[PDB]
Amino acid sequence: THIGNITDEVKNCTFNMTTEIRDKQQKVHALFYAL
Amino acid sequence: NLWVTVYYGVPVWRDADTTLFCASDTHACVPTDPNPQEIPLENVTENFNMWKNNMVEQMQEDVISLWDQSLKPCVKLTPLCVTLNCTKANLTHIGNITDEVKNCTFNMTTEIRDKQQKVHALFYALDIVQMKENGSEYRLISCNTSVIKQACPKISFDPIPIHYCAPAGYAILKCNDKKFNGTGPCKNVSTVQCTHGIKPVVSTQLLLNGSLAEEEIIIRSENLTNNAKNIIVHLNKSVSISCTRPSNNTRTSIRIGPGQMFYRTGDIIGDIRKAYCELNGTEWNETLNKVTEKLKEHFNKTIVFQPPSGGDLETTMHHFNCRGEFFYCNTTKLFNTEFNGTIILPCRIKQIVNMWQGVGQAMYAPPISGIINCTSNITGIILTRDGGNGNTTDETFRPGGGNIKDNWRSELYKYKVVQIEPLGIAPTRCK
Amino acid sequence: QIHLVQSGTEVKKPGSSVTVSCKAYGVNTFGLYAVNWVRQAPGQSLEYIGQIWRWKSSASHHFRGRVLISAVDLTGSSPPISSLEIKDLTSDDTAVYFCTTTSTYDKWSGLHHDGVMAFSSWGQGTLISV
Amino acid sequence: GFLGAAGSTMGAASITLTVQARQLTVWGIKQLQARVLAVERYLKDQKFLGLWGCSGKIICCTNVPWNSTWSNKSYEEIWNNMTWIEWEKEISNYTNRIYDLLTESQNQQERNEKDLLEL
Amino acid sequence: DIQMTQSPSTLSASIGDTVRISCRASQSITGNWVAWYQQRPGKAPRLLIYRGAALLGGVPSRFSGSAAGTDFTLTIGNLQAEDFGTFYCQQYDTYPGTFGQGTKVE
Ligand SMILES: *[C@@H]1O[C@H](CO)[C@@H](O[C@@H]2O[C@H](CO)[C@@H](O[C@@H]3O[C@H](CO[C@H]4O[C@H](CO[C@H]5O[C@H](CO)[C@@H](O)[C@H](O)[C@@H]5O[C@H]5O[C@H](CO)[C@@H](O)[C@H](O)[C@@H]5O)[C@@H](O)[C@H](O[C@H]5O[C@H](CO)[C@@H](O)[C@H](O)[C@@H]5O[C@H]5O[C@H](CO)[C@@H](O)[C@H](O)[C@@H]5O)[C@@H]4O)[C@@H](O)[C@H](O[C@H]4O[C@H](CO)[C@@H](O)[C@H](O)[C@@H]4O[C@H]4O[C@H](CO)[C@@H](O)[C@H](O)[C@@H]4O[C@H]4O[C@H](CO)[C@@H](O)[C@H](O)[C@@H]4O)[C@@H]3O)[C@H](O)[C@H]2NC(C)=O)[C@H](O)[C@H]1NC(C)=O
Ligand SMILES: *[C@@H]1O[C@H](CO)[C@@H](O[C@@H]2O[C@H](CO)[C@@H](O[C@@H]3O[C@H](CO[C@H]4O[C@H](CO)[C@@H](O)[C@H](O)[C@@H]4O)[C@@H](O)[C@H](O[C@H]4O[C@H](CO)[C@@H](O)[C@H](O)[C@@H]4O)[C@@H]3O)[C@H](O)[C@H]2NC(C)=O)[C@H](O)[C@H]1NC(C)=O
Ligand SMILES: *[C@@H]1O[C@H](CO)[C@@H](O[C@@H]2O[C@H](CO)[C@@H](O[C@@H]3O[C@H](CO)[C@@H](O)[C@H](O)[C@@H]3O)[C@H](O)[C@H]2NC(C)=O)[C@H](O)[C@H]1NC(C)=O
Ligand SMILES: *[C@@H]1O[C@H](CO)[C@@H](O[C@@H]2O[C@H](CO)[C@@H](O)[C@H](O)[C@H]2NC(C)=O)[C@H](O)[C@H]1NC(C)=O
Ligand SMILES: *[C@@H]1O[C@H](CO)[C@@H](O[C@@H]2O[C@H](CO)[C@@H](O)[C@H](O)[C@H]2NC(C)=O)[C@H](O)[C@H]1NC(C)=O
Ligand SMILES: *[C@@H]1O[C@H](CO)[C@@H](O[C@@H]2O[C@H](CO)[C@@H](O)[C@H](O)[C@H]2NC(C)=O)[C@H](O)[C@H]1NC(C)=O
Ligand SMILES: *[C@@H]1O[C@H](CO)[C@@H](O[C@@H]2O[C@H](CO)[C@@H](O)[C@H](O)[C@H]2NC(C)=O)[C@H](O)[C@H]1NC(C)=O
Ligand SMILES: *[C@@H]1O[C@H](CO)[C@@H](O[C@@H]2O[C@H](CO)[C@@H](O)[C@H](O)[C@H]2NC(C)=O)[C@H](O)[C@H]1NC(C)=O
Ligand SMILES: *[C@@H]1O[C@H](CO)[C@@H](O[C@@H]2O[C@H](CO)[C@@H](O)[C@H](O)[C@H]2NC(C)=O)[C@H](O)[C@H]1NC(C)=O
Ligand SMILES: *[C@@H]1O[C@H](CO)[C@@H](O[C@@H]2O[C@H](CO)[C@@H](O)[C@H](O)[C@H]2NC(C)=O)[C@H](O)[C@H]1NC(C)=O
Ligand SMILES: *[C@@H]1O[C@H](CO)[C@@H](O[C@@H]2O[C@H](CO)[C@@H](O)[C@H](O)[C@H]2NC(C)=O)[C@H](O)[C@H]1NC(C)=O
Ligand SMILES: *[C@@H]1O[C@H](CO)[C@@H](O)[C@H](O)[C@H]1NC(C)=O
Ligand SMILES: *[C@@H]1O[C@H](CO)[C@@H](O)[C@H](O)[C@H]1NC(C)=O
Ligand SMILES: *[C@@H]1O[C@H](CO)[C@@H](O)[C@H](O)[C@H]1NC(C)=O
Ligand SMILES: *[C@@H]1O[C@H](CO)[C@@H](O)[C@H](O)[C@H]1NC(C)=O
Ligand SMILES: *[C@@H]1O[C@H](CO)[C@@H](O)[C@H](O)[C@H]1NC(C)=O
Ligand SMILES: *[C@@H]1O[C@H](CO)[C@@H](O)[C@H](O)[C@H]1NC(C)=O
Ligand SMILES: *[C@@H]1O[C@H](CO)[C@@H](O)[C@H](O)[C@H]1NC(C)=O
Ligand SMILES: *[C@@H]1O[C@H](CO)[C@@H](O)[C@H](O)[C@H]1NC(C)=O
Ligand SMILES: *[C@@H]1O[C@H](CO)[C@@H](O)[C@H](O)[C@H]1NC(C)=O
Ligand SMILES: *[C@@H]1O[C@H](CO)[C@@H](O)[C@H](O)[C@H]1NC(C)=O
Ligand SMILES: *[C@@H]1O[C@H](CO)[C@@H](O)[C@H](O)[C@H]1NC(C)=O
Repeated sequence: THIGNITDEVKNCTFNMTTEIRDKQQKVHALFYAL
Repeated sequence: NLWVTVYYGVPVWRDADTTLFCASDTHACVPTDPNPQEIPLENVTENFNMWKNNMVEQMQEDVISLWDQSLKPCVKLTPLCVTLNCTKANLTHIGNITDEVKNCTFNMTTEIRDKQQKVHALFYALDIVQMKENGSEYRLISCNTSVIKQACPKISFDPIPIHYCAPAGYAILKCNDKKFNGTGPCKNVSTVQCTHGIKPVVSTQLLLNGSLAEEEIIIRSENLTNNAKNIIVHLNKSVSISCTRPSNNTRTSIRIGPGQMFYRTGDIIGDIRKAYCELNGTEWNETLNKVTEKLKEHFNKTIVFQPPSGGDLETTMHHFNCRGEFFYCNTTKLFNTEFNGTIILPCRIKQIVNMWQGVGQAMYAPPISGIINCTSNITGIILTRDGGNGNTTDETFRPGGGNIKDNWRSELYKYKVVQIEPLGIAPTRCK
Repeated sequence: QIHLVQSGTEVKKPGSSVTVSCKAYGVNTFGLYAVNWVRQAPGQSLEYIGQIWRWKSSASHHFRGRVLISAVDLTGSSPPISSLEIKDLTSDDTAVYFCTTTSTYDKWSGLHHDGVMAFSSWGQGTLISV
Repeated sequence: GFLGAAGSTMGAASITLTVQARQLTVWGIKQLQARVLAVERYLKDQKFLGLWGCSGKIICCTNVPWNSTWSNKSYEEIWNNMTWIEWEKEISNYTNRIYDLLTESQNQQERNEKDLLEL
Repeated sequence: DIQMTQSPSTLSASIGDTVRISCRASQSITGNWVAWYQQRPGKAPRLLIYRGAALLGGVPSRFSGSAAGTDFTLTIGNLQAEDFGTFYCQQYDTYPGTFGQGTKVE
């Protein structure tokens, strides 16, 4: 909100990922295509 | 009444860049010991330019390739990027290195993935960083840049002489002019198949274990009027310098995987005193006087020496290697303008080193057990002029490093590679 | 690049001597470059005066004993420079004097033939009126 | 020795060309490349020599007359004053022409010999 | 010793034309030791051709040259405004070097 739009093809995904230190994980997000 | 005659074997050469064989006694060079045969050339004047010589580039590539190939088949230290709980060391069982070592306790993986071992190590303060201010958490310096491979236990860090022998159809010309400064004509030329023993010694501010000038101190620079170009000062009388670590480290091993062993410092049992370099003050005074007199021939101003600036541990400290430990030595006392005896220069040891500025990632040097002591010869210096570009009465020179090629231009400056064209056409009265 | 700069216009009287300088920005050394001094009378063609080559000084037959040519290399505060001196001036020496520099590093260059040379780089030239 | 008498005149240099002519386990990729290139250069030189009927010779005489436009200097000046490098630089613009004429002369010689043997 | 002469002392042409300039030497130069220079009024001459038919770096491809014994030729195709001025011809076979009397392109 901030021929056709891509709101039905892009999904907002939150997950955990490894940092450069193995003991801590970071919660991040990315926009992925549904395919 | 003249006819064309064809000659094979004519002595004509042209400048050329080729791949030279490596000889010493994917990438390797292990032929037999060379037996140089020097053939002087009479009435031959040849132009030389040490700053446009491909031999330096080839040597750089060869050294990079050898160092990278040596480190390929041994331990990767990727489990070491963990949160280290580091506190003050207990070396009392005031010292001198108690402010440079930290006792770090941390967790590691083991043979089996589902259990972990709580172990400890003694890390030099330059190899670790603090995550949160005033806290007790520390991280390895390289964990945000690259993965580190431990030096293979069997790697010898002692340099071996390397000769560069040209293939068939090529020759190496050597300039025997004793007052040669790198660029210009040479009236005493010899031809060889390959060079003398060139040792790949890595150093920053002082050139070590190299050849000496035959007659006088030589000053080389690509462009003297440019302040960004370093000055190589080649001496004719070497200065002996000794460097020692008295701490008597203890090497202990942790099995961090299926056949992967990590060697670290366990305790400092004996002497507690900083590693240091001993030098003779009178000899250094004489050498500095000679260098000043020689440099006054080019710059007409008063010449003074000042310590390096910038604050970084590299490009300010004199970096070298002794038996496998990497020494960073403070030379502020050495270049400052007392000198009436023995000069003691403080030094510090680093374990996580990056010799080639990120080309070979990073390497962890395992500790060496015992009192360590090396002796070397200073044969040249690298200097940099402060480009004030003002109305001053003094020129200030500072010790300065730079590209490692400068350590190899100081010994390959008198060599040129040429390609032989053996076909000739002449008019002779032969039909 | 290579830029050669010379001294300005000079007006003298017969019987005196003159000196013209030539600073060579971009020339690493005169051991690999050759300096040639050339004359051009107003409305006429060019005339060779002299040469500094491999730190050897030479002058043509018409100028022997009257012209002295010197040169010094890169020093640290100034580029390499060359100097042309005329001992005895006369009314026929009024002309534009040019400083030229030619590379000699490659023996197969084609810009030089055993000392006698072409002129790749030229200076703006000075004017001497007697 | 090898490349000795490079500063000597061509008269003295042509006496001992054979001294220079004679000199003309994971190894590593660069060593293989260097060896192959050396073999190729030797074979190219041998191909040029054999195209003119001088396959196994050091001094070989031909039937191509010397054109004065290639070089108009005296015999004594050539063989008693200059060196080999200076001479090769002087006539560098006519080498391809001379090579082509040598090849054509050898071809004509072979064809004429075949025709004569037919007779 | 070698004295060189240029025939077309005065020459005129228009933009887009092609011009030829000829040098004759008193002796044959078998080594093609001839150079061609260009000079505009109030400026130092610029070297354009060396070794008879070789171009310097940055010289436009329009200029060309040919050498044959005593006859040397400079050819300028698609003549532009910046190409006018005095063209000079030099030899460097026999010491000392000697220049021609120059040809003016108007
Ligand atoms: C690296 O390394 C290298 C090597 O190692 C190096 O190199 C180096 O360099 C340097 C430089 O830097 C150099 O030096 C230089 O040199 C030069 C050259 O010289 C030469 O020549 C000359 C001339 O000659 C001529 O003349 C004469 C007369 O007499 C005669 O004789 C001759 O023969 C000739 O003649 C010819 O020619 C002419 C023309 O020219 C004609 O005319 C005729 O005819 C004929 O043809 C000469 O002289 C010289 O000589 C000398 O040397 C010798 C040697 O051996 C001797 O023997 C002799 O004796 C002499 O000596 C003298 O001098 C010296 C000097 O030093 C002294 O020491 C002594 O003692 C004596 O005195 C030669 O041969 C030159 O030129 C130069 O000079 C300059 O400088 C100096 C310095 O010190 C001075 O002193 C002088 O004076 C001069 O100065 C001038 O100039 C400048 C520049 O421009 C200026 O700036 C100044 O200012 C001045 O000016 C002035 O003066 C003038 C006059 O002169 C006048 O004019 C003006 O005005 C002003 O006043 C120098 O010397 C060297 O050599 C080299 N080396 C070698 C080995 O070579 C490098 O550098 C390095 N690198 C780096 C980077 O570092
Ligand atoms: C400039 O050049 C100098 C001179 O070459 C270098 O200094 C030498 O460096 C080498 C290598 O670091 C030193 O050699 C080492 O010496 C150690 C101590 O020697 C003791 O033990 C031997 C055992 O026989 C005794 O003979 C000796 O008297 C001492 O009591 C040895 O422990 C080392 O052994 C290692 O190498 C051998 C090689 O065969 C292996 O087999 C071993 O397993 C072990 O890994 C080694 O021999 C030498 O002592 C130094 N000399 C001096 C005078 O200091 C500088 O390093 C160099 N500067 C540079 C490179 O910057
Ligand atoms: C060695 O370093 C010196 C100093 O950095 C270089 O000198 C510089 O040379 C350039 C061109 O060669 C000069 O630029 C030109 O200056 C003239 C002066 O009239 C100007 O007219 C031009 O438009 C152009 O700007 C520059 O001034 C000069 N600087 C100094 C301080 O001398 C030299 O070129 C270097 N030589 C080599 C071989 O690297
Ligand atoms: C890092 O290590 C220190 C010391 O081993 C730990 O601090 C100790 O914590 C216990 C329990 O909280 C106390 O009883 C001790 O008195 C503490 N020692 C000191 C010297 O203060 C600390 O908890 C460890 N931190 C982490 C994150 O493991
Ligand atoms: C580094 O820290 C470890 C543990 O934090 C020290 O090991 C302890 O040393 C004390 C010394 O009196 C012993 O009482 C403990 O039993 C040891 N614990 C373990 C698990 O070994 C170690 O001595 C410290 N090293 C230094 C140099 O201070
Ligand atoms: C990896 O971390 C080091 C610090 O551990 C970073 O180095 C610091 O970089 C900042 C950037 O402004 C400087 O202000 C500090 O002075 C640097 N400290 C040291 C000890 O060098 C380094 O930049 C990090 N690397 C990357 C790629 O982010
Ligand atoms: C090393 O080179 C220096 C030159 O920098 C030599 O010192 C000069 O020696 C000559 C010999 O006659 C003296 O005339 C000079 O006055 C000396 N200059 C200085 C600054 O001392 C020195 O002799 C050379 N050493 C060796 C062993 O050859
Ligand atoms: C290298 O050593 C020099 C002197 O041994 C240090 O410079 C001195 O630092 C003290 C601070 O404790 C100042 O009071 C002095 O004025 C400094 N002297 C000079 C000549 O600058 C320098 O800090 C040391 N460098 C490192 C990286 O340890
Ligand atoms: C270190 O070198 C300096 C510079 O040469 C010496 O200072 C000289 O000392 C002598 C006395 O023997 C004076 O005559 C000179 O005038 C001094 N030089 C200057 C520039 O003033 C100093 O004596 C040397 N120190 C040692 C221990 O050898
Ligand atoms: C490194 O070792 C060498 C040789 O063992 C030391 O040099 C000599 O050491 C002996 C002691 O065994 C002394 O008696 C000699 O006087 C020393 N020679 C010199 C010229 O000093 C050297 O001192 C050691 N390195 C350090 C920094 O002490
Ligand atoms: C004679 O041969 C030389 C080369 O041996 C020719 O010079 C070359 O000319 C081309 C054309 O511009 C340049 O690209 C090359 O760089 C030149 N070579 C050298 C070494 O300078 C020259 O043109 C020939 N002369 C004639 C009349 O054909
Ligand atoms: C995206 O398209 C849909 C169509 O189903 C529409 O309902 C929605 O308002 C559109 N969103 C926009 C234009 O931001
Ligand atoms: C991410 O890590 C946090 C702990 O930092 C944990 O609570 C959370 O469940 C994790 N999320 C996923 C998707 O694994
Ligand atoms: C250091 O260890 C000794 C015994 O090994 C012990 O007596 C002493 O209290 C310890 N000191 C510190 C500061 O840990
Ligand atoms: C270290 O490992 C032990 C057991 O493996 C665990 O109890 C402890 O919480 C770990 N500490 C850290 C800081 O990961
Ligand atoms: C040339 O250099 C060699 C180097 O061994 C020397 O023996 C010889 O005397 C030198 N000759 C001259 C003329 O300088
Ligand atoms: C150095 O430490 C080792 C390890 O305990 C010891 O055997 C040796 O005696 C020590 N050397 C000294 C204290 O000089
Ligand atoms: C530590 O060792 C150095 C050796 O260079 C010495 O100069 C310094 O005085 C020593 N410090 C103490 C406190 O003993
Ligand atoms: C320094 O060198 C001088 C001169 O060779 C010598 O007399 C002195 O004993 C040396 N001192 C040291 C500590 O090596
Ligand atoms: C240092 O120099 C001395 C004297 O020149 C020599 O005997 C010694 O072998 C040199 N050291 C090295 C490592 O080259
Ligand atoms: C060099 O020239 C001299 C002339 O004096 C001559 O005697 C000598 O033989 C020449 N050198 C060679 C290798 O022929
Ligand atoms: C030299 O070659 C030219 C090429 O045009 C030819 O005209 C001339 O006849 C030749 N001269 C001799 C002597 O072969």
